[PDB]
Amino acid sequence: IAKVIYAMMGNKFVVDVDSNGKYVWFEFVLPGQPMNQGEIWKWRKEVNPDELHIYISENFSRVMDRITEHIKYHLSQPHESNILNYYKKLLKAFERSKSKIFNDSFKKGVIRQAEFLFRQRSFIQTLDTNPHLLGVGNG
Amino acid sequence: TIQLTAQRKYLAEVQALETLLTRELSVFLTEPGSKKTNIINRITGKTYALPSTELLRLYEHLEQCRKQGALMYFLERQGTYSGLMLDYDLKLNTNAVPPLEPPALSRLCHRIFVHIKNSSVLIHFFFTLKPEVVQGKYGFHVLIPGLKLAASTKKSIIGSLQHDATVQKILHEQGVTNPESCLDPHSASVPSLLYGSSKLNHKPYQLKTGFELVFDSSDPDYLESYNLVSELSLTNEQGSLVRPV
DNA sequence: TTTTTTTTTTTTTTTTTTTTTTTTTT
DNA sequence: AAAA
Repeated sequence: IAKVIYAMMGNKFVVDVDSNGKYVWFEFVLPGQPMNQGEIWKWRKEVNPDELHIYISENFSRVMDRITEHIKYHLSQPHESNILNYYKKLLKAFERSKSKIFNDSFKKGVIRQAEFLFRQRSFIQTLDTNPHLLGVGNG
Repeated sequence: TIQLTAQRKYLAEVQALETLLTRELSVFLTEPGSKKTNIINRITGKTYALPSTELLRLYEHLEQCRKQGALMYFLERQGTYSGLMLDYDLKLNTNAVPPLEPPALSRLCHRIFVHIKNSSVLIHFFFTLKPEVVQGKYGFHVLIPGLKLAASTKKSIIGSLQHDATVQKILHEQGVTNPESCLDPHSASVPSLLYGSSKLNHKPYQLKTGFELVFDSSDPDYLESYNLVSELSLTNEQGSLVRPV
């Protein structure tokens, strides 16, 4: 699930290790979302990736529903006497595991796992280095 | 709402419809502005233009859905050819049940027959009506989907029905305080609804008697065996009970 | 002078795990 | 249906 999350939102988050030795999360701010004044089109430091936590439980459910309907469609099509077993055990295990994404502990574990995938080396020390770029309130 | 969530899981006839629309009807997405679309589903407010095979497959599933309950908002727009899709939201004085007596029906059958005489001619009477149990009583809807005359010709028919006083006394015989204005001036130019489709915060209508008569060019003045939804529907030229008059 | 603040002192632990776990064989 |  962490890999699917990274491949699905790899362009908005970045992770690096600070001097103290703890991973930190930076989020890219885009127009049309709640935010403080003046950080548009700029990376924002976040102690805990709240948006990723919400997105895991909100948008991923559509992909899970797509998987469920895909399994249903293959169940409808008649192939043999083995589909009625394989595409019933697989289905059952799937709805049993479907509710797992809504658990808090599973979400924390997924975030911790995804910390590695989103990590980008040489990011913190390269922040605000070149003196020819200024952060303004509109870009 | 809460009920709609139930049929999506509890039963599979609605689920059967879901598979068909997600795969087959999906490629037939049609713009809302264009009039080419023949299916307008108000569940999601989407317009669909289905060919004969995609239509009949849609129609077939509809009857089974109705036999097992559920709620649907599927509608079809009035096209350039259709039957006498003339809605009559009869605002009665009180909710007293007026019986669709064959003598009273023959009064309505012959008068609407008279109106279609002074127009293009060379007849299945589908008396669907509201389940009542509401102030203003029910809305009678006679449908003759066999013929193909859905143009400005029906606007003259619309005017003739609206200006008609012979039907007015027949409705007065039914205790209706609104003999006219039941037939909307755009009755045969606005989108209609397939039989068995639930309405906005209202139950789907029922058909009292789906009888039929015969018309002859020389001498003008003359049920569980067919899929009801297609038979009442105007686009179904290949209908079994109805024929494209 | 200068006098003591700073350095220290805490403050960084909790989140998994565990539990359960329906199922599955008996 | 009860035990693992």
